[PDB]
Amino acid sequence: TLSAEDKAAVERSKMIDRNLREDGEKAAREVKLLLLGAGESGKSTIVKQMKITGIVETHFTFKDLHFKMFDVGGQRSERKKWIHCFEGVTAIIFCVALSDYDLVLAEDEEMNRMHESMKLFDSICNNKWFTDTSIILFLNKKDLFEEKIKKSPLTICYPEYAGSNTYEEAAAYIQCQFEDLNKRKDTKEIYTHFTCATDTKNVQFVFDAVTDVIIKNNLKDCGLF
Amino acid sequence: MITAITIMALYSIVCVVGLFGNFLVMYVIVRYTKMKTATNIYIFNLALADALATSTLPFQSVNYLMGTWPFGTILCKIVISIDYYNMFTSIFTLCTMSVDRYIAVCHPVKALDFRTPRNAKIINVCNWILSSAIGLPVMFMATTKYRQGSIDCTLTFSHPTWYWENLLKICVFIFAFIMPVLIITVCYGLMILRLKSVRMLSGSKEKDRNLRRITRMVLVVVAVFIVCWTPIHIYVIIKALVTIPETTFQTVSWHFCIALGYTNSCLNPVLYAFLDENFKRCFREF
Amino acid sequence: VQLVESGGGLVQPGGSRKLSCSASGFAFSSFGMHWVRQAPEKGLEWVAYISSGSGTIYYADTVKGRFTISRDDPKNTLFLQMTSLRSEDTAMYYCVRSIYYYGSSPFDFWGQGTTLTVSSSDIVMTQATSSVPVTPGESVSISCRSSKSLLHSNGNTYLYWFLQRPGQSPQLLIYRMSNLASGVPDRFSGSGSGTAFTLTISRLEAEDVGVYYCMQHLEYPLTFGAGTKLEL
Amino acid sequence: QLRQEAEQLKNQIRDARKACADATLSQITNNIDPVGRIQMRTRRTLRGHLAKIYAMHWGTDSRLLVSASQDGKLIIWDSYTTNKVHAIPLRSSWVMTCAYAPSGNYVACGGLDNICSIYNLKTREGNVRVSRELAGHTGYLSCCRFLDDNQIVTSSGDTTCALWDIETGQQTTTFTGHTGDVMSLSLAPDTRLFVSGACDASAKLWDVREGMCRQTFTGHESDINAICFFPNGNAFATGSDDATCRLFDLRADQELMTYSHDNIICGITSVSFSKSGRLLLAGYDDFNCNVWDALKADRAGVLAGHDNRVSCLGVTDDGMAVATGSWDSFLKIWN
Amino acid sequence: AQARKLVEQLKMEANIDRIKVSKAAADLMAYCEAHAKEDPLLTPVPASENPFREK
Ligand SMILES: CC(C)CCC[C@@H](C)[C@H]1CC[C@H]2[C@@H]3CC=C4C[C@@H](O)CC[C@]4(C)[C@H]3CC[C@]12C
Ligand SMILES: CC(C)CCC[C@@H](C)[C@H]1CC[C@H]2[C@@H]3CC=C4C[C@@H](O)CC[C@]4(C)[C@H]3CC[C@]12C
Ligand SMILES: C=CCN1CC[C@]23c4c5ccc(O)c4O[C@H]2C(=O)CC[C@@]3(O)[C@H]1C5
Repeated sequence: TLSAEDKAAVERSKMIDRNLREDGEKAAREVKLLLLGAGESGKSTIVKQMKITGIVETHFTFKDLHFKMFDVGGQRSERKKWIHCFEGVTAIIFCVALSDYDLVLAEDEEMNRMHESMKLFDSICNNKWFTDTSIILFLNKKDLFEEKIKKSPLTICYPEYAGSNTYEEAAAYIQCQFEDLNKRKDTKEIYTHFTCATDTKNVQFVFDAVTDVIIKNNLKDCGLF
Repeated sequence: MITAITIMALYSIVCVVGLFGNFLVMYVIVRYTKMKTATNIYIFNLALADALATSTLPFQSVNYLMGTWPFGTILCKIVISIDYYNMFTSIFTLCTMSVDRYIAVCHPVKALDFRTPRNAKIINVCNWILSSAIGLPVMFMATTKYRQGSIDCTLTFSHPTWYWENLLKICVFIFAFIMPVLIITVCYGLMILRLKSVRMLSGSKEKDRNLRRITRMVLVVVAVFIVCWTPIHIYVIIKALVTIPETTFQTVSWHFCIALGYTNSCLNPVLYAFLDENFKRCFREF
Repeated sequence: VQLVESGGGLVQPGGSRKLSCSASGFAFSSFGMHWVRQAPEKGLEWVAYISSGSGTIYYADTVKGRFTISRDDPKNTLFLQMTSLRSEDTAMYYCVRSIYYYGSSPFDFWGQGTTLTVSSSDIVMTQATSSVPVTPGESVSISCRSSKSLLHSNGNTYLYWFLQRPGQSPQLLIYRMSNLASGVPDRFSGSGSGTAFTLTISRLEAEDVGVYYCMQHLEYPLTFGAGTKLEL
Repeated sequence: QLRQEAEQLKNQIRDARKACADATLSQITNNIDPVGRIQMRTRRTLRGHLAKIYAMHWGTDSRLLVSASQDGKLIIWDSYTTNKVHAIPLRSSWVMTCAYAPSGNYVACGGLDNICSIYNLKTREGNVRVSRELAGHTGYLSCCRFLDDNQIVTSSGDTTCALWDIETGQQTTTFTGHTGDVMSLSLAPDTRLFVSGACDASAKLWDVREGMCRQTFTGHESDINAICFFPNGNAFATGSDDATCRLFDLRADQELMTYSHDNIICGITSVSFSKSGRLLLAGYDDFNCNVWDALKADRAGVLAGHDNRVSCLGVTDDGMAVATGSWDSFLKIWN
Repeated sequence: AQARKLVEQLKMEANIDRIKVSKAAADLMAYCEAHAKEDPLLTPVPASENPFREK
């Protein structure tokens, strides 16, 4: 009931099916990491450490695992109408500066960059499209933060910090004040790392967090979870 | 007296919940969910193995009821072949599900490009082929004997009768019981170690609870498999080693052990499928 | 697009010869390929066909099992290995580009050709006429008959018109009974119905001189007409 | 000062519209015969996508369509035989729009890369290759439609539409005036008009030749995600996120009908009309499309069978088929 | 500075004639009544000439 041309059309569609299945099977092994945070938050440092308008793409490999980074710093539009394109993300790399607690934001000269990053983290954790996906929180500019807390206390950000002005407990307090905003802790794990000049530990943290997410996904697949 | 009626009712109730229990898995694996995943394919294969293993229960129950085999030589040949072969397929699919879960948890990078539906398909295909490679010599070896005026068709051997008996019994004991016990315990133990190490299942009360539930289901799987395939195997081994006197307690203990194995084939779906989160989600979605 | 063949010359009868159409200038792996013969004085007859990806291979019944057709997709090369060459193997071969999807235009590019001279239930297509004396400027109808209705149930009538100018390779004019190929002027137009094939050429010029071939593609093997030679 | 002038001008426009409107569509077509229950079945399922589909566009031949998804593939579908004519590997995986040229010669795609790529389907070399990378937008390309074989009108995430010129690679007209991210545009049959709904809950008509905003339509609540002209080009329906599709009017400039139910609360991603215009289909977010009697504001059918959110919905030119893509990698054709 | 441009856009939008919404809805209804027989979805065509068939 088919002509020779229809048979060759069907065979061509079958060959295209085979090629598309191969491409999709290759792409399903990729790890999709969504980059969020301000551009002056060490994003250049983390992309150069991971390698060594629109979306810049970063494909890097680390111990037999393929990664993709979708930086959206150039997408200065309403995030509500395009954030649903990132459902299948292994993790969300969320870079937040530490030395922005006392630096006033340029917009309206009244709001602080640390609290704007806190509101960004609120919008990223509490939106519907990111509920069971982990967030690799990064804290940036540790030595600049050390110098700035030597110069001026953390009470100029907010005086709710009851602790003394030392880096370990001050950074612990800012990490806890950033992490306790998470409304759900049974389903989502936030992996906090203080970025370092060493190029191995920064990508090793991402590798470990992504591997933990892959373990959780394989448990969900096998039905044990 | 009515002691043997207890055995006949025992084979019947096991076939009631073994045939219907595994067929409930088949209806929920196509009409509610699909077989798009490796674990769903493995669950369906295990259900097929269990149903085909429990299909012979009326035949051997009426065999014990009227004391002889009235059906037919090729019919009991395929009955003996099917209930050895499906035991082999069921145990091997439990072993390959254990290796699948271990690869999923302990080696996630390799599990990404190994745990695929096509690979699961070819794994269970070669599993059924390998089990057929030992289920077919039983068909080519079984025959019908007439002893003491009655009919019974346990399989007979070649001229080295004792050597072939010992070789077959040692193979079907050692391989298909020691190897799957060892594999399932080492794989589930390493999986429990890695899930102790993981961050999502430790640190909080709910994470500890999730780890507790997973450890509980793994332990009950291993314990149910061992407590069901230990007594009949040890009984067959000691019967081959030494002669046992024939009595009512001996007969009902043999039938109790075989019914225990068939209860394992009955309770494999309720232990592997109904404790899966996919089947749980399909139940809660309706 | 450029398809150039090699491996010709005189051959001893009963010998062997390797043909190779080194395709270039286009995506070779997505195009099905053919070989189409031509007697030194008569018309065309189809030889063999290999699909894209080597899925389906069809042969002419006169050389089924005598010729082997193969492709080398990384090298963009076609092949036709020939064994036990007979007396009716003295002819010349064309490697034909073709493609098959919806709205495609198969049999639309043809190689320059190579010559191989030896030493000493099919739908038959018959061109009713053989030659027409026509001056440049009037409409000409080329009539080709069919032994079976080429109108398939989908609605396509698989008839393929060719124009072989003297000294060069044939090229497509009408594919599937109504549609003009790329580069063909609008003055060419094929129309008609089942087993009745007329190619009307309004405003004939000096470029229409050549032999016109009707081909079927409804089934296999592919059969050409005798050919109508047009001269001024 | 001048803000009060603009406010009183808008009040004058609203008063003029209320003075012009005297009888709603529901009151004037209450006596028409309803379509009743309408049952459509999935004649074809176009499997083959391995990621979430976003946009599809039909063809003028009414047999070929095209669809884009997140696997970096754009497939032309022979919808009669369920075949794959072509499959384009995109350079940018994130695409929310695809367009089919009315000549059937070119196809288009675009998305978060802010670029309206053009591909040539009828290349002499056989393979489908790039012809023009239409750069010049900074926001995400949400819609693109071929004006003709040489022009294309696009809506983007930088609150500006753009009529392009494919033979030079640069725009000829930029349609500015939205106070919000424009999400979808539809082309009129006469090709000299196009409307575009935006995230400021307003759909603004434009003239293609000059770029003046002829009308604005501020009837919705949340933000427009779907838009489609009537077949005669004198109306257009707008699906937005408040679970309401609103019919509009090019001449009267009021909102004609409202297509909302209390059982449905999520918004509309795509809308299309039938050939008669009496059957407006709206692809909702509740995992199924809806069929609306466009003259009675009733519901006549549900195009179920999708396990995820319906993202695109196209009715073919001869009215035969309705191909509905969704997020479950399938397109289902209804007849 | 954009206030003047917004005011000019509002006034050039305001300067147009609007037809009655009753007449416009009647025209839409008349189009729907005229193109009724050309709609495969509204009136289900028989499966003989329907290009989408089971096989
Ligand atoms: C019944 C006995 C005696 C004969 C042996 C039957 C074997 C060959 C049959 C029985 C169960 C079958 C499998 C059942 C389920 C699936 C999943 C499906 O998506 C692919 C085929 C596959 C993997 C089948 C392959 C063939 C199979 C293994
Ligand atoms: C190993 C643990 C877990 C369970 C032990 C199960 C097996 C080994 C037990 C269960 C019931 C037992 C039988 C109980 C009663 C009799 C009758 C007696 O006159 C001879 C021994 C004989 C026939 C026993 C043999 C061993 C037996 C089959
Ligand atoms: C529960 C039924 C499974 N059967 C498998 C084969 C056999 C069997 C079992 C256990 C151990 C064996 O060595 C063995 O061989 C057979 C035998 O000797 C009689 C009992 C069995 O039919 C039974 C369980």
